Amino acid sequence: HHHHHLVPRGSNPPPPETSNPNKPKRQTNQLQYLLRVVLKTLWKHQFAWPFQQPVDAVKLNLPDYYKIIKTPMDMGTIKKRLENNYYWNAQECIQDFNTMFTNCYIYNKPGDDIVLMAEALEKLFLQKINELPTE
Ligand SMILES: COc1ccc(Br)cc1S(=O)(=O)Nc1cc2c(cc1O)NC(=O)C(C)(C)O2
Repeated sequence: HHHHHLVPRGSNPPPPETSNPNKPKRQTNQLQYLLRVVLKTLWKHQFAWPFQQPVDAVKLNLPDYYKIIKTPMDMGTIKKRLENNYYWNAQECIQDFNTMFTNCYIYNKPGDDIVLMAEALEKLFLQKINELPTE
């Protein structure tokens, strides 16, 4: 038999939403800080690049990635959500960052370059979180 299962192919899943008209949203001091300070400082960091977009498992030849990671998250998505005022409070945005970092620690092994990157970005994240406005 001449069906060799070379098709259909893999794909990336649809990315997380960055808009949702029926989701409750607010602008708050803490969320403005999360954009202007937290996100924009991490974004410009030389370790940000693996985290600036939804994981392209096809390009990166990581065919197990979405088998293991069922709650993907990335800073491109977070940036767009903040630009679009998607969040109700700071907790929802912080949880997105925590998901991103946790995914990295699940998927990879301690000492991998990508884990060293996430650790540095997380350290910076936590330092900036400690100066969140308390008004
Ligand atoms: C061999 O690919 C590497 C090696 C080191 C680094 Br740093 C980055 C790459 S890659 O970007 O070409 N592939 C790659 C990217 C990864 C990961 C593993 C990779 O091989 N692990 C991850 O958690 C995500 C998806 C965020 O980033």
